[PDB]
Amino acid sequence: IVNEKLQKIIVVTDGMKRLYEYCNCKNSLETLPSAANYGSLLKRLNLYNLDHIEMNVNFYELLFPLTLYNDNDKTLSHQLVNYIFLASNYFQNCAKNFNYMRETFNVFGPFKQIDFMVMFVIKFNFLCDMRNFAKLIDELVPNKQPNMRIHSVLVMRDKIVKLAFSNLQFQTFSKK
Amino acid sequence: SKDIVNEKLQKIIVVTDGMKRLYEYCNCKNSLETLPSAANYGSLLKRLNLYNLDHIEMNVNFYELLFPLTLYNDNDNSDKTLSHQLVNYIFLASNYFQNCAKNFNYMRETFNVFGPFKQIDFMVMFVIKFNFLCDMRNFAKLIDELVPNKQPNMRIHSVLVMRDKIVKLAFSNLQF
Amino acid sequence: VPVGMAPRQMRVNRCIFASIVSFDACITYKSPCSPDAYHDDGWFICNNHLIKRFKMSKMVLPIFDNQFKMTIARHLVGNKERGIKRILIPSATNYQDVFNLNSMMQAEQLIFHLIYNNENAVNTICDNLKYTNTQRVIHSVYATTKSILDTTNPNTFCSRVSRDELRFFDVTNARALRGGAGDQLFNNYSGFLQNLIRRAVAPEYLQIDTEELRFRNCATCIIDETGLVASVPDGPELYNPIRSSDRELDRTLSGYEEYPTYVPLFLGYQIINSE
Amino acid sequence: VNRCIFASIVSFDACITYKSPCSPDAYHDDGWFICNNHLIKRFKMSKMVLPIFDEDDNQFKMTIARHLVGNKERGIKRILIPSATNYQDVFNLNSMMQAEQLIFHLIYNNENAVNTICDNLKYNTQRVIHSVYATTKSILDTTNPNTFELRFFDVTGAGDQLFNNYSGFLQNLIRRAVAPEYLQIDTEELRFRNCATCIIDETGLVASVPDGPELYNPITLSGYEEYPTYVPLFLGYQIINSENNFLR
Ligand SMILES: [Zn+2]
Ligand SMILES: [Zn+2]
Repeated sequence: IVNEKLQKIIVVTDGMKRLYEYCNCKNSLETLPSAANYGSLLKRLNLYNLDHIEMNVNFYELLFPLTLYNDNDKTLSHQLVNYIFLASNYFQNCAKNFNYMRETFNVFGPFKQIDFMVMFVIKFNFLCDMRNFAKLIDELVPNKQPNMRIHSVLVMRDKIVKLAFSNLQFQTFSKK
Repeated sequence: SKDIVNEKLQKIIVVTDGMKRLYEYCNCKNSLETLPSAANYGSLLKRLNLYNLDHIEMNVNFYELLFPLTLYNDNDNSDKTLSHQLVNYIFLASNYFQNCAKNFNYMRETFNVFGPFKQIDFMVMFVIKFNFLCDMRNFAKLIDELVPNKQPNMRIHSVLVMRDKIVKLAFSNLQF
Repeated sequence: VPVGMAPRQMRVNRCIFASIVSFDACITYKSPCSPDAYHDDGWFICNNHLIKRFKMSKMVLPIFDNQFKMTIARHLVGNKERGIKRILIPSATNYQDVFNLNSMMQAEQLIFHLIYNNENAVNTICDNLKYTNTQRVIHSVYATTKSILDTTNPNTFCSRVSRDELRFFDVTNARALRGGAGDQLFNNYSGFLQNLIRRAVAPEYLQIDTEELRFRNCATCIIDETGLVASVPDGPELYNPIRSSDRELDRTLSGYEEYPTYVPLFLGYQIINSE
Repeated sequence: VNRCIFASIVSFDACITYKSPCSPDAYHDDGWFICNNHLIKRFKMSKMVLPIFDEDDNQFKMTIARHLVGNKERGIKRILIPSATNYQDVFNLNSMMQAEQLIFHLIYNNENAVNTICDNLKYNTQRVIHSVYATTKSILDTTNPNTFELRFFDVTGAGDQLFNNYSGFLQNLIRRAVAPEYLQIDTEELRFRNCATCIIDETGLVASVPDGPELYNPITLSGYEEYPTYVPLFLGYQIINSENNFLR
């Protein structure tokens, strides 16, 4: 299985949006998630305990399926790399200011699971942007037999994102 | 917060108890002594093949997976060898993950011999994680339910950070 | 009286426009070339030609204990400059418009055509220069320009240019939409053009394996269809005090390692790793 | 004759040390009230200036400081100028002399600690501390605007409010180091930076940037000049009033 991941990502994102009755993909983001946009999302999330929330995104594998698209034609060859760097910077800022993000979201109706809420909104906004990009590139055909040489950039940015999440996790844990 | 982390610990115990019989594996005799072998999972691999296994993460959140254990009544001031045992456990877990990542291909041929199916790329990781979680359950059995609401330990947190950085880098290096 | 020993080896001028010579054997000409052209550096254009044509001046950015000094150029576009004036380096689709080829030496016109391909104009010029000595000048100019172009030619081998680096100077502005295409046009850009862009424009960030060094938190120039544009991405242009080429407070303020007033070129991430 | 804050530290005691660690630029009667050594060792900054242009023949050496903070510093290590709420925390009050502790207490409005230290030191020490008071308060009053140009640090006003919260000497230091990304020259607005190099917040001045990672700032092209790699301080929007080329 080297291609089912993309369609399963689409399906699981749709199912999660259904489960939490929220599909606000309209508010595409490039600076920082905010309660100004995701306050109702916080309220919806409070309905169900957010135990299944991870302190990382698995950047590389997460974005790997997007490479499958055929770009023989280039459009994807550069738009995808743009997206990779954008995601890298977005996660950098999110992890760097997670405390600021969580104080803000908590100020919006403090939640016992505030950290879960902030992480989930980060994940959800990223998934919305990713699905918008996937629609932008829905014309291209995903398939295996890859040879990119930009997945090396993907690996590098994934390492950077993992280190950022690592510092974030260390802060959260060490602060009791 | 760390109360949610205690909830995470109890949840992982109960959820291991749950899936070890929902899928009736409990390969609970194995440990992190060295690289696992398909010879101890043949039938378990057959049962795994009954399900699509792409719903798995290439990287391991070694941080969040092991942090809950750090919460224990170290204030008893009776068994500091318990904390040292935890340090040994975390370090050996990091080594186990690092070796699994380094020789992931080797395990790929192993499980090619054992159940040559496309899902082997996920079966290897599932075996790794499941054996690890059985070891976690055994470690939980060894330790006592002395989990406090909150507990700071700089040394343990630092060890976690430095070992998991290597772990995450190794997992990220799994290109394809 | 006369003295001579044997043929001698001397320096080499590395700027393309050094090959500019009047097509006249009876009327001598000497191109104005900066002595920097005689440095075995990536720069295949001398500071004089660079400033004269692309409105750019050479500069060095000494990044460091592990000091690896790297090349960089800087703006010479005035603050009030607009439109075509802002195109720091024209593209093949507009270089004819930006450069008044009609008012310059025909050798220079041929050189610029070679840089921007335009093989049709190149052939027209060669035919005109052949059907009229002038063939010798054809040979000299075209051979030198083509030699330099093939040397740059990043999309080949045997050229000593590609370092397997993956600099993305089309990196998103972080507020534009799904776009960029600067590197698409770069792919289309001539080899000398691409190498000039690489040398002149330093990356915003330097990525080394798992290390990212930040040098400019906002790009100073952009790449678009017209080519390299000396425009601030976010609107209001930076002030550029053009000084040359083309009081008591200060006396009180003795030397304090005064910061330069220039605007170097920052754009993109430069990716290099051990793999 | 020179000028240097913390150079007024006279050997009031016979306790720890003193050698007058003052950079020679203290003799330079610039707009600063602190010299290079003290600036570097108490705010991680280096004095610098900047000319502008000869279009109107101004070329004024605009005052500015250099970041001495790398991209790995966090929190306190990244704070350049602390607020009155955090200066005590960032500064090792137990390391510096009680004279410098008094200077910090005065400049940050901690007269309670000032009097506490005075009373403790009383047991020639009192008169020497009074001399320190005289010098420090003279400097503070000189910097204080309250006596006989819309340099917004927020517009490019919470930031301006924080700057105002700073003392006269501290406000002078902030305005001398920081350089607005925008400067109006009496009805002609000029942009000099497309981005900021520092941020003013509740904790005080921080060598940070609006977004992304921290600017990298560490401690054979021989035939070409060099461009400095360090990061100067940049923040705000200043407007010059109805005044001529006031080279005075
Ligand atoms: Zn020349
Ligand atoms: Zn001094």
